[PDB]
Amino acid sequence: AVQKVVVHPLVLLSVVDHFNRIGKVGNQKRVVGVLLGSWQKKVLDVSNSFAVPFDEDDKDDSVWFLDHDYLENMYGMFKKVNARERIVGWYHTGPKLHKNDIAINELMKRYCPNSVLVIIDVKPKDLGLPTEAYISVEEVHDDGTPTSKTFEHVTSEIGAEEAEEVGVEHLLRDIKDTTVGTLSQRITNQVHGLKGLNSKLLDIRSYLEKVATGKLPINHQIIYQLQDVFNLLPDVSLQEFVKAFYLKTNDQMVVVYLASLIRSVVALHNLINNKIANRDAEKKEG
Amino acid sequence: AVDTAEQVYISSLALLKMLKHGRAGVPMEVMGLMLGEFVDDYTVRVIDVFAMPQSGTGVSVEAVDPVFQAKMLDMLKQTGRPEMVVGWYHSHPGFGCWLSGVDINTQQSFEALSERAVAVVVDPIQSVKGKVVIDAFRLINANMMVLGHEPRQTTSNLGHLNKPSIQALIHGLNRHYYSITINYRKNELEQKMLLNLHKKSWMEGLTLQDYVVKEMLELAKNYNKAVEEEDKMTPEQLAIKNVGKQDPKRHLEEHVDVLMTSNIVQCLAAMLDTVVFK
Amino acid sequence: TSTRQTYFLPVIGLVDAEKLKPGDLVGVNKDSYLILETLPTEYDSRVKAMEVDERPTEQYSDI
Ligand SMILES: [Zn+2]
Repeated sequence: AVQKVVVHPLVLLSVVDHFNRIGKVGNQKRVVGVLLGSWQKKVLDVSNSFAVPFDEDDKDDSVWFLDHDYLENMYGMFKKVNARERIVGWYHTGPKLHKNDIAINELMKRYCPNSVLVIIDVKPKDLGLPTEAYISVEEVHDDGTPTSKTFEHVTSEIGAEEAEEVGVEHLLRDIKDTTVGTLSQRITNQVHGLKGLNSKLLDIRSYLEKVATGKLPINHQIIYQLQDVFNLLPDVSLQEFVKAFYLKTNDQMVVVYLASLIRSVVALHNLINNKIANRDAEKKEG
Repeated sequence: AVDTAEQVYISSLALLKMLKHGRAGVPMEVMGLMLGEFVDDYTVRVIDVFAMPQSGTGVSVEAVDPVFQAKMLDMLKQTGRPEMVVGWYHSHPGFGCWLSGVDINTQQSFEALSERAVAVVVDPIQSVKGKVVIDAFRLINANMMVLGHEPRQTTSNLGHLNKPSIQALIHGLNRHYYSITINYRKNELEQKMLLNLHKKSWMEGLTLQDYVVKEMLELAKNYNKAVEEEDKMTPEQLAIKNVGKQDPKRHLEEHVDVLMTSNIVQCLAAMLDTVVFK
Repeated sequence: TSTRQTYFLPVIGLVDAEKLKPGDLVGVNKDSYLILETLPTEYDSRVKAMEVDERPTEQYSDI
């Protein structure tokens, strides 16, 4: 079915520009619309969409309505201009999901066998690659609950297209690209420890909270399982590198050797040729 | 009577369907419609752009369905903003995006409907990322040849847009037409996330993910050694000697600075041992 | 295509493969390259019909 989704900045903006539409008139809830997907393969892609007036009451927390006269005839519009573009699901800006979201997908399953919902974010904050994606399946449960319909997270990734980077990538103009090979990889390293070890502390504090409160989630078992896959090397005191010690510097063996060999001859190219051309102009002029 | 140079405020949402709907018609030319509000004579804004059915038999003035707009405006009422129509646009991917013979026939028809009806063209081909490309024009009336034929006041917004002058046939259409200025009213809220969504997705996906060892340096040493002798024969070729050969010639680049950065790639990637671990 | 170019398109769409063995003369629209109907008959100009003769003014009794 649906494994991963591809969200373009163009269709994501179609949720963002509608945040100006109903944001000025208010009032409650969020921006919600129906998603037009482009499915060429198991990997899902999204090009365009259409935003529909939508509201969700608080009291009355289970009340939701799409406008389906907007959904029907406007489909024949986008279908007439683009035959490949069709509705794969819906979307909204979240930020989180209330329990009522179970009924939005099951209603529109007449349009698509499986409707994928995309939670987006109009204001970028944290922690990383934004928005979100969910898929609607039924896993029931191990405890014996009646059949449980819970949306499972779908990994979301941004993607590009020809001719769409004209105006999009133009307006920024302030970015330095990249530079690959010097700063590009090292800034990630400073962040790879930051973003790597912050979720380490956020989860290890919530995993300690388990014993305290919030149990379940037990989880189970996914938590410790892949944590023990992380445990191929801990790495703890001290590094257990006795076999990887001589191999540590042995990987730095040729990297330092070439860096010593290149800088020697690069100098011979830089130093000699500079002295030659310099004294040819300098002393022959005066 | 009084005519002042117009300034076009385009929304980042209206910029989407210009290139996107134009990409769907590639290679063939499409016909769209511009949506916006007329503030005054010297400024104009396009707040929305929508897609219209592409013509596989060629663009015509009847390609725009009036019941398509009448059903669209009604759907814009239940949508947040029901703004009145303004003008039209069309893609021209196959060439340098100039107004064709059909574009002038649909001018007097659209300029009768709406006052301005700015003619807007767009092309995918001229660039990819860092150029505005697109196009825009506005019909100056040929009946005005009796009157003064050189609008507009506040000139160089035209005059500067009259640069580069874009070859000949394009500005050959400057007879009976005059282009219009396109500036971006700030969407920067969306434009700030446009940079954040683009670069974060391009930074190692987590920034973590991405962060032929000696052999890649054995393949590099062929570029770091076997390339040296073909590079270091040139200073012996600079020795004539002396001097019958035409000079100067500079062979210093680009291999020297490439092997420099080649070590910059290999040194900081080897620092991943010291960086990631401890 | 008789222009000396050769193209690649899915099976028509409309008239199916029931007719016929590989032909010519069929109509197709501009660069869209879709064939609506398989059109007869053969070719060309005076090669198809050399001369059109109704009947002579004389009969076999004239000898
Ligand atoms: Zn045209």
